[PDB]
Amino acid sequence: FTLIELLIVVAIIGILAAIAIPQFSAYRVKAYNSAASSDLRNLKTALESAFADDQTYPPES
Repeated sequence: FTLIELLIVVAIIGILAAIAIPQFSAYRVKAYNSAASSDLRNLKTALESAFADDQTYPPES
């Protein structure tokens, strides 16, 4: 019933949200980009190792 309860609830949740939205938006972004980059790295380096691809190229081309 007191405005003190409302002030505290809006304060604590105000901090929780203000950090959560950017931190979590950029988290799902960096997870998309971590998995995306590592997909293009891990499968390509495996292809170059399995077929021994570097054999047909000069040192640091």
